[PDB]
Amino acid sequence: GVLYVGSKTKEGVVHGVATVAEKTKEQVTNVGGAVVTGVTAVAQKTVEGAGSIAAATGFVKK
Amino acid sequence: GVLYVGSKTKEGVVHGVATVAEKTKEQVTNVGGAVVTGVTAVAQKTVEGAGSIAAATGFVKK
Amino acid sequence: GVLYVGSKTKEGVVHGVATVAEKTKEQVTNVGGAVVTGVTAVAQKTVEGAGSIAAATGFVKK
Amino acid sequence: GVLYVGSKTKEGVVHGVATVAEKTKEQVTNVGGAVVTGVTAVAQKTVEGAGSIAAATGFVKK
Amino acid sequence: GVLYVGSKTKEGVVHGVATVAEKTKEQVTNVGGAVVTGVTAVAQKTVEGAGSIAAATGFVKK
Amino acid sequence: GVLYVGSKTKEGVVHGVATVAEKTKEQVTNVGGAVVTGVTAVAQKTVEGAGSIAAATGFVKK
Repeated sequence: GVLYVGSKTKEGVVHGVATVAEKTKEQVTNVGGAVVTGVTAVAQKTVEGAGSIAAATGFVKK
Repeated sequence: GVLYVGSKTKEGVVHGVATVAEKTKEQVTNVGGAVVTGVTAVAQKTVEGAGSIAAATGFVKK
Repeated sequence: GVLYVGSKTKEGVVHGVATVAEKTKEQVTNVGGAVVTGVTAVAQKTVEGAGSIAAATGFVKK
Repeated sequence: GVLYVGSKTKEGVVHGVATVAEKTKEQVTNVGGAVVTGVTAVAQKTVEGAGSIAAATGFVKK
Repeated sequence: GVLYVGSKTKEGVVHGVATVAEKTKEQVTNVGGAVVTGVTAVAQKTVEGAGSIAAATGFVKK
Repeated sequence: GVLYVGSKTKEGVVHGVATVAEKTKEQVTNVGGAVVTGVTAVAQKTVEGAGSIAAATGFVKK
């Protein structure tokens, strides 16, 4: 298996994750896991096996 | 298996994930997993096996 | 198996995921999984095996 | 002469003058004079006498 | 002469003059004169007499 | 002559003059004169007499 990623760019602008909140009561932000951000973003074999990547969030209010 | 990704761009702008909220009570944001963002984004074999990638979110309100 | 992705662009603008909410009570946002965003986005063999990629969301209100 | 302006508003949004141009050769913009913009805009006796308010524009191309 | 301006607002947003240009050769912008912008904009007796308010623009190209 | 301006606001946002230019050859911006910008903008007797307020702009290209 051969993976060749040849990139040739010029004046690139990248915004990976942008969250905006305003005038709320409860604000819970959960960003993570395998978030890859770049100008040449490569992600090979993120999970290889019985492993697990999770970004769960819990909210309990009685 | 050969994967060749030849990219040649100029003045590129990329916005991966953008969330906007305003005038709410409860605001829960959950971004993650295998979010790949770029100008040349490549993702090969994200899950190879019995593994799992999850971005679940729970909201319980009595 | 050979996968050749030859891209040649100029002045490209990409918006992957954009959510907007306003004047709500409960706002739950769940973005994730294998979200690939770019100018040359390639995704080969996202799930290879018995694995699973999930972006579930739960909302319980009594 | 009595001029009574009683205003009672809530969450107002006003856009006075908005010009958009794209992919032209010559772009001349001329905004002015007595341009009044607000949430409670009042304009009394703009010209009182022999005076003059002008927003002229000239374009000569041989 | 009595001019009463009673304003009572809440969460107001005002944009007076907004110009946008893109991909042109010549770009001349001329904003001025008696441009009044606010949340409670009042303009009384802008010109009182033989005076003059001008926002002229000239463009000569041979 | 009585001019009463009673303003009572809350969380106000004002943008007086906003110009945007991109990818041009010649860019001439001329903003001025009697540009009044505020949350409670009042302009009384801008020109009283034989005077003059000008915001002219000249562009000569042979």
